[PDB]
Amino acid sequence: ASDEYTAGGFITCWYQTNIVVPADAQSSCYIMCFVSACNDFSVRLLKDTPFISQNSFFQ
Amino acid sequence: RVADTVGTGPTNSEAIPALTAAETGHTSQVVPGDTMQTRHVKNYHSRSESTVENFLCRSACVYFTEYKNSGSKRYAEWVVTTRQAAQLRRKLEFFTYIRFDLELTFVITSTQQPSTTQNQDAQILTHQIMYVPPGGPVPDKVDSYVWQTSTNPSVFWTEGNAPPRMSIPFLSIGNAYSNFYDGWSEFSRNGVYGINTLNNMGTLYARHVNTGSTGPIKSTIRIYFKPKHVKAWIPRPPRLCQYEKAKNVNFQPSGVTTTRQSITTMTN
Amino acid sequence: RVADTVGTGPTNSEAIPALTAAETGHTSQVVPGDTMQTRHVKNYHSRSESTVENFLCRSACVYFTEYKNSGSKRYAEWVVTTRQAAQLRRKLEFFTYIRFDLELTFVITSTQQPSTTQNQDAQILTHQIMYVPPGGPVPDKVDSYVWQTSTNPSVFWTEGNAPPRMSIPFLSIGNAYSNFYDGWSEFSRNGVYGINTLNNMGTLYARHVNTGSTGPIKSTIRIYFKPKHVKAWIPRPPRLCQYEKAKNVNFQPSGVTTTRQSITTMTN
Amino acid sequence: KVNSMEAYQIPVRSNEGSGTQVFGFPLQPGYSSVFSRTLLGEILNYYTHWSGSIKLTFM
Amino acid sequence: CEVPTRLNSASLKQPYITQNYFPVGTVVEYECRPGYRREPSLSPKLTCLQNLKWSTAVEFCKKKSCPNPGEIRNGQIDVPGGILFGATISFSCNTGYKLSTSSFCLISGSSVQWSDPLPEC
Amino acid sequence: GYSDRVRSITLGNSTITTQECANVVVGYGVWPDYLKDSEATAEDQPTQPDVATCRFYTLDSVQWQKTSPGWWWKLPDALSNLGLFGQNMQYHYLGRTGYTIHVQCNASKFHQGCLLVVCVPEAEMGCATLDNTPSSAELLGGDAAKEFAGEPIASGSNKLVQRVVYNAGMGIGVGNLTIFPHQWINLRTNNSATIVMPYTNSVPMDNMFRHNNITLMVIPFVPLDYCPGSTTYVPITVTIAPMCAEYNGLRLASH
Amino acid sequence: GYSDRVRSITLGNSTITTQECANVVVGYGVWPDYLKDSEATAEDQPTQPDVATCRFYTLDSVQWQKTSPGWWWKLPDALSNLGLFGQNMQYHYLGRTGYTIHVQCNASKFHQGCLLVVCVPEAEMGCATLDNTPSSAELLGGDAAKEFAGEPIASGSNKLVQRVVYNAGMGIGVGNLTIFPHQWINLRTNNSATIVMPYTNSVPMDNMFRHNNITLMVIPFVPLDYCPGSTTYVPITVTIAPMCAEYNGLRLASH
Amino acid sequence: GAQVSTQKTGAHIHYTNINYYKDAASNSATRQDFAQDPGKFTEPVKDIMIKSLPALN
Amino acid sequence: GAQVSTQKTGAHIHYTNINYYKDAASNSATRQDFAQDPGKFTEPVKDIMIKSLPALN
Ligand SMILES: CCCCCCCCCCCCCCCC(=O)O
Ligand SMILES: CCCCCCCCCCCCCCCC(=O)O
Repeated sequence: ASDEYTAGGFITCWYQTNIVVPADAQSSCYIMCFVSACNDFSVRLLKDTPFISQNSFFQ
Repeated sequence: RVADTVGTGPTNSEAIPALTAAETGHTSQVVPGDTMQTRHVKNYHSRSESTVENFLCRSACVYFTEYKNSGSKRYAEWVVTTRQAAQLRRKLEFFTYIRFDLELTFVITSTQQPSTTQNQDAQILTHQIMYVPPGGPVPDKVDSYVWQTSTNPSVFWTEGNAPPRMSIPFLSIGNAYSNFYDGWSEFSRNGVYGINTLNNMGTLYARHVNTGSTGPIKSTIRIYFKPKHVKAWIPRPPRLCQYEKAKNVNFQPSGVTTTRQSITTMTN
Repeated sequence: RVADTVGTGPTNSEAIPALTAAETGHTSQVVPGDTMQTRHVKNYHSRSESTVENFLCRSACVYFTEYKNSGSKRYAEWVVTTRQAAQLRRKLEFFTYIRFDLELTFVITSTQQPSTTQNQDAQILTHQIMYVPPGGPVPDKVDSYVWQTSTNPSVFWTEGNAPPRMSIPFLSIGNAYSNFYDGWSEFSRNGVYGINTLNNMGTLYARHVNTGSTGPIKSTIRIYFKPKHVKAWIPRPPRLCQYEKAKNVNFQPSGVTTTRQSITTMTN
Repeated sequence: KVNSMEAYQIPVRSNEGSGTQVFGFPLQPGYSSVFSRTLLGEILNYYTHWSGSIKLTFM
Repeated sequence: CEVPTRLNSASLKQPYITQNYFPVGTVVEYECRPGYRREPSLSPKLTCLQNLKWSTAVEFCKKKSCPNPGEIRNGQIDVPGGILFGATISFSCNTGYKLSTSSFCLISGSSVQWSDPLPEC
Repeated sequence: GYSDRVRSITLGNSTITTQECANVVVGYGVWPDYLKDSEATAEDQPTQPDVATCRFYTLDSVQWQKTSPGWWWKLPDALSNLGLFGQNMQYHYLGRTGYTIHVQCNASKFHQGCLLVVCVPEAEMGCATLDNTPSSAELLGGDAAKEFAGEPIASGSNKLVQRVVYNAGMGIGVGNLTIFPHQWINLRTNNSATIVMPYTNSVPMDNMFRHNNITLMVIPFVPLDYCPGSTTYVPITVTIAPMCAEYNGLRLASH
Repeated sequence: GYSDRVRSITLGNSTITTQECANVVVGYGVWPDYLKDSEATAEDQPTQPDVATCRFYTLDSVQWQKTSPGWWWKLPDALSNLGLFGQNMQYHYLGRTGYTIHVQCNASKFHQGCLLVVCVPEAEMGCATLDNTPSSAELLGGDAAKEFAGEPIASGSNKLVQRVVYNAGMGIGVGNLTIFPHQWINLRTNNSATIVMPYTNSVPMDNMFRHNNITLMVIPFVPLDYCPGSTTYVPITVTIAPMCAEYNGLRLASH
Repeated sequence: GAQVSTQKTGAHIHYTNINYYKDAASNSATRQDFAQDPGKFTEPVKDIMIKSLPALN
Repeated sequence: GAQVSTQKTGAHIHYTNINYYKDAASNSATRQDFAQDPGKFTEPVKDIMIKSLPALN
């Protein structure tokens, strides 16, 4: 959860140089990002997801 | 035990651990010591609470219904299904096929209803919970002959005691439970479509064995399911949308996530 | 076992055991046999009740709250904190950092409230106590869906039975608990200041699972904390002043001790 | 953009400047809206403590 | 079906408010109450299902954020509860200066603004 | 010497060659095989054609446009009317096979885009109306491809399938699908993607006409783009080869 | 297998990757190291931060135009105000370090050009007026790059540096500079050039604020050229990492 | 016929278990099976991929 | 797998203990750890100080 004591940091990306595109080639591109846990990853206290919800028993 | 970090130093080689192609779909097995200098620290952390068992091995209410000692509704019935609630359903839906034993627990609570009958001195109520396997004689009335429970299993509980609990083995004609089904009841691709076709767990009934008092009383039974000896296969993504029905996966379309100000915003 | 005394005799030497300098801060390790003649007596006394465990290993009420079966307040909540009471707080504050397992015990008692409803014949009340870890879905109402307690831990108790008790491990992201903190929530030295910043133990809820009777009833739950497996570091002086708040150490100034007649008075 | 696939594309194009920013977000897998619904985030939201390294792959 | 479920964030759209008969398969739409801002991912619609029960409902709106408080000269601002709709900031002064004392984020027109302006100290 | 960007696959009387390929994904690390004697339940002897059934079948092609949401295919249904495979699964009551999927796209060095190619086991889908269930025609497209929809399908008294691309018709997250054996076609890196899938099910054999085990989903995550002057028609082709296929319960043909 | 066109460099908490690189030039065949006990002169113990000081610092970028003469950088001056390196050399009286220089340029297969990237030790420069000497501001540019001039600087009563590109401000020959460890960036062959320089001086340590040991000179020998339609803004970036840095004589900060 | 096994304790003391029923579905839960093999989901490829080498060469 | 230990009796007769749960946080309290070392609080000085000798000489 959001706690200012356990702050994480900031992740940013910047243009190092400039995109170099030849004539007759689109100059607007897209990047994609994937995230994965490392070998040292670990979690430690079962709880209930905030997202799941219900107003009354289904069917 | 989780893997400890390894100490490394500077490097000017031709080894390119960071550069890779995700077109293959192979997740890169890089560690922090590959793209920076690291210290060697022993890691004593443990993935003991992340095992499938510890994850699904908790009691969760899957239904509750109310029956009275007078009037019309004298007994209660429930068609066994784990899709009635949202929390346990969403925890179970992480996997395509699951095999698990079940620890059932029942909580029964009574309440006096508003009336006008004078001189009310009740006695202790006893409850009977009868399970009928599919194909059995379902009770048609509260004083039905079927309540004999010769072959059928039954549990009798007197109010004021500890809640009843029993253990049920892996019941299935298949080799594992199916959380999802992509087929039809008939071979002609018509009729019931979905996990409803596979479902066939029978019906559960409940009644007051005695009236107890001359005044009205309403009882409510709560069903709790704790999975144990869990084995699971083929994981799948968690339900982004909210559930709507118990017999089907029908949903209302929703966005992937929640919107922020711009692509350079550190706050929600 | 405590150290036995040693028999000594007269002395006319140059050894000066009594004379010392307390400027160093070294506590003098002199025994009575150094400044007088003593007999040799074996000492069988034992410091077994002075150990950290035996000191803090006792049940102590840290909070109690009241909820009803009708009206507005249908359920009760409490943000976990050991600073609510004075006795256990002052016993714990002897040390800067403490690491300990917790044995929680709950006492629940009901009471009939004055009304005018005739023909009151109640049934046995059952109570549910649900613990929500921080970040969980807190109940917004008494018939909330969150009460399913799938992942969340819960305890169900029927009145007339033995009080519920469970054991909680050392929960902390650090390596020890902190009774005192000298810092701010933000790195800019602004915002919350004190032990409140470190606190993050979640919230505890409680409700009646059934109305029970047509008349009003108020229940009160009491929380008891017994520390076990205690390990402590850096001792500090006991609280001379009286406590005022739970989130901070703010106090009203008080004298060091109580005043007598003169400096040569043998009485209080 | 969350109601389409455009939520997954990072738009980098050639410009007459250098050193500008592409994106930035905090390291809060459980709380940040960016990582909340990822597999890692959906698994974290069932727990209370997390500890380990994070891998980000940019294609 | 009965009356649609009440939600703190949004309010039933006109004219559904003045309607008491809802057949099965009837859709109702909501709208964000002041200040509350609409959430683009969630859609504010509910359908009466066959069981005469409305579809699952979640907060379709979120509290609006008041502007940044600023920086009072020779003064310290205390923000215990964020800067969302309904929060309260506290204005204090340093040792050696004399100073309103508090400001409240309230709906003023079509957006939310602070009440008392920054004092002088 | 060798490179690793060239790969040939030979099955039956068919061969597939590739000059720009990524690796080959192998299911869940399991290679398809036959059924063992200690895990079977049906008692009559199975038939194993092994040549005609185990060959590359090439379905139709689909045009990839600047605004295409994506396509999906049910493999037991896709090959139902094609070759001996269709005749075998038609007469027989029970069937068991593993599917190898090869999806190929061709472009230049001036074209850009990205496809996700994923095999979903048990892809149960939903309906536009919350009450009611989807029709067989909407869920199953044979000899053709079904297309997702960019915008939500309207709810009325209908049996149409919810085709939203962001919910993949299952209400889940399209990004999280990677949990299933998948691959990418990045037009700057690889022309084709190959996935080998074993037989996944909860029972040893199953009727191949009423249950569809796996579903192939080709979804463009980055739209196709090019500058005027270059080719505007870019098709996508899918070749499916059944592997280790065995059948049981010979009965009158089912239409 | 391997190629030799890919190279990664890791220093401190920073990493540099390259897909099209030539070899790595190593100074005069000497790798930077620390000072030995048999060659030191100062007697107090040195400080060796070794992590924060030894990391990649990225200066600003410069646009390469069809008519750019070239740029030069004084390394002790360039990193003077950047990071702990600047704070260390500020408080201390003596310093000793080796500099690794990475210069990167990005383009297409339709762009042409050629840069010489050279490290000159003791690049003493001249003044437009024969009498008088150049001003510190003209010789040293911090947080920025100094540019050469295509045509000769006018002589008057001024302290301006002679910036003629053909004389490199030293009056010598630009072609003969290759005697210094250098590299080329040919836009048809390599994106970046990397040079590793040890500590060269006539004394063991030296004050890093009044003497600049080496100077980096990036000079386009063949002008940038392209046809209309392709990208017109092509920047050049320089990353410098100090190596084996030690300091002596802690004293009050010098501004 | 009892089983003695180690408990879950912190890093940096045995327990006893007897089965009373005869169905093997009535035993306690198996909470101490710490075995992993993420090579089926991560790295499901056919040809091995060494980390330091280029992926496509 | 039981533990037999001595009890707390007066100066001048064994007890038996079995653990039933598998968490090591559910055991009883450790009441019999009689170990002391007051040299950290009393006498924390660097140079040793003999009792009979003068402190500052
Ligand atoms: C004396 C009372 C006995 C009650 C017995 C109830 C048995 C219920 C069995 C339920 C098994 C789990 C069903 C899972 C369904 C599924 O996921 O396909
Ligand atoms: C079924 C009910 C479960 C209730 C669980 C309650 C857990 C409370 C944990 C409290 C731990 C001790 C807190 C110490 C705080 C401190 O000193 O920093």
